[PDB]
Amino acid sequence: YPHVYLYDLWQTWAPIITLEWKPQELTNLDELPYPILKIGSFGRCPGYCENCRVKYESLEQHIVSEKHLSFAENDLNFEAIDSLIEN
Amino acid sequence: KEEMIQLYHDLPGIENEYKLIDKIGEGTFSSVYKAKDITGKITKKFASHFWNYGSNYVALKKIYVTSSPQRIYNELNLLYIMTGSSRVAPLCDAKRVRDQVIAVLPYYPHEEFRTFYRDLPIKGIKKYIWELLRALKFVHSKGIIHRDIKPTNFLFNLELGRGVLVDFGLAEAQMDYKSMISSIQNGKVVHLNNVNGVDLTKGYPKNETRRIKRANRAGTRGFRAPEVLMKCGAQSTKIDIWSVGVILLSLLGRRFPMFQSLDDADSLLELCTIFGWKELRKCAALHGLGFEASGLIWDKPNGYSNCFQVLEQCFEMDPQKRSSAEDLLKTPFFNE
Amino acid sequence: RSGVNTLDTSSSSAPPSEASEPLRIIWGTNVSIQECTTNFRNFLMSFKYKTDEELYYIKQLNEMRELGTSNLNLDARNLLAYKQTEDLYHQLLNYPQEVISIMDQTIKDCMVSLIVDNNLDYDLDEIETKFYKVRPYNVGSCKGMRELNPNDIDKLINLKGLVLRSTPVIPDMKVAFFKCNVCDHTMAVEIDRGVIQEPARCERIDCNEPNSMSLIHNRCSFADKQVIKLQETPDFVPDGQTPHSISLCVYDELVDSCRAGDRIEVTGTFRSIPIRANSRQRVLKSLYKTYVDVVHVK
Ligand SMILES: [Zn+2]
Ligand SMILES: [Zn+2]
Repeated sequence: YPHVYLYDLWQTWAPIITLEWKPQELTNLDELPYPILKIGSFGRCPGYCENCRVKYESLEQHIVSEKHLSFAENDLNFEAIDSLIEN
Repeated sequence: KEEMIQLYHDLPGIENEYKLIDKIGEGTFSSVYKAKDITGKITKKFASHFWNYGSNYVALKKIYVTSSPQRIYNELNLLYIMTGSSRVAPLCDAKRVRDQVIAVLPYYPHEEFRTFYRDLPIKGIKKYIWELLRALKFVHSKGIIHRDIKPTNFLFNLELGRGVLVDFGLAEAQMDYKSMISSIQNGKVVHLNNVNGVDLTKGYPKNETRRIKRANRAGTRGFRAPEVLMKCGAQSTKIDIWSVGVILLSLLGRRFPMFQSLDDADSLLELCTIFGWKELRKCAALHGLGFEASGLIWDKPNGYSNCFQVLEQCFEMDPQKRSSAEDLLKTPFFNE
Repeated sequence: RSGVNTLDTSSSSAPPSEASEPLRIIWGTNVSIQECTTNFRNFLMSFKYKTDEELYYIKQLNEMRELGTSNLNLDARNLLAYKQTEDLYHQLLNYPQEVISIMDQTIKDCMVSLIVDNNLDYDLDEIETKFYKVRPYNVGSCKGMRELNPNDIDKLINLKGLVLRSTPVIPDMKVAFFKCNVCDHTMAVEIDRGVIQEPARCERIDCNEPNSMSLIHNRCSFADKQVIKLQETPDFVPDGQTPHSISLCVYDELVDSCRAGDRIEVTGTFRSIPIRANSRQRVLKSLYKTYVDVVHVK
């Protein structure tokens, strides 16, 4: 049934999928949902630690981790701004 | 209330350096407090700054420890070197500890942007865009692309007419150099054209888009340029001016929820809804990568209009038409 | 925060079930793909041997990429150290089939993220296209082949013994090659759980003759398989118990890696299968035949 996909003229480059049916739920024909903006749609009825490359749910939990503590005492990346600050 | 005590516990130095006045805002990328910046604090160090050229309240920007050292350093260095005048936020100092860091950026009084978004004369918007586009021209003179353009990113104050940039962590530069030294049934491929099903028929064939293209996609949804939406491997400068055009379309339209999009495909569908998918496919093709929108439902030409014309005709998505910042300034906005 | 590409085995194991607050809990098991992959990524990116302070696996992956190796030997004991994998250990022991593919996909994605996030070099197509594999080698202690029960089928175990015999290489089909004897149109079919679905009609619109597909034997694609006869030497021996010899199946790269007389320690999966009563009929015997599938050899 109807759909949309962007791709490459050569197809050497992988494409971008947008398989979409405005009637998603039955994927045949329906009216309740919509993928496009509605002019009046106010609603009216009418983390990840890159420093320690580990997922987490609350910040305080990640602090006590051994990996996080080890970096804190390691002070070797602070030369950058200090060099500019003193200038 | 608890903020002063916790910040003092973490950083005893500020307890003697500043008496924190109060908190003025909480960002998704950092925290902003306002502090009474009168210690010795040589007025020369605090001089030639967009606010009054003196020594007075300085906002403290508490940067989340989660952010990478390289990212925070690029931000804190582009604050220092490339931003010291021309209606930009200057930075004088910063306090660092083992983990967390604070920047010392002079406070700029302002007001919420949702208060005066529908009851402001045209001249105020004219001077607003004048200030923004002057700052944009200075940024391009510096050679950096802001790439994250939104109302919060530029604080404004109507009483004094003050305007300063903020929340610009996603600022980066273009390539700035280009080198060219030289120059029937087979499977699910049958789905529509071959290209539709090449991906499915094989086992996750190739993977280029997110592996060898990988382009750049950072910023806020609904303000991206078509090249970014299409994930092209080369974009020069015009994303910022496209975002500016989006802003002016927002301001000409008295309705708070301009866009509800939260996905790339949804945003592209919104762009096809507002503007013809015919010209969208044209632009995608001429950018150098294919496009195919076979969605039957909702294919009719979109309402284009149903001051306004001159303001709406400046939305050109290819690099062979649009002009520079001073060129947009040339249009009459400076009555007396 | 990294790129991802799904594998064919992952897609096959896609069909989820409900009753798990994450959703996506494979029927019959308790494995959840999202949590397993997240825990594996966290463990891979953060683990030290406690030289005991450095990132243990980050280097190993680095040398792997540098040299071109595609096999990661994983000491199953390590997972008991880290707090997260305390359950992934039992999940790996009980449901090896899905877990191994999950770990393999996670490892490939980890390699891609490692190479890309540091901007080392732009030649990533080779690694993006090649395969990877993980081999556990330190499963917990076992009690001898005699002491396993029928409920222990499709579990992970280890054995020690002496090699006696090894059958020659046996070709194993993977892709069958059919031809239409009236239009020369050729098709390829991929084996599915040991069954090949022969076509019933030429798929050409011009040629639609029924039962015109023939099989060309030499044009198929085959794999490698070998059978090893092992004289086990269990640590604990009950009263009056004598030896026998066990059958091991080795596939792909492990063929020809053992010679008779060698003393080895193997880690593999415990299997079962029924055997045809006679070649003429297609009747099977109720009593099953047991063997082992080799996944690691020390
Ligand atoms: Zn951390
Ligand atoms: Zn035929």
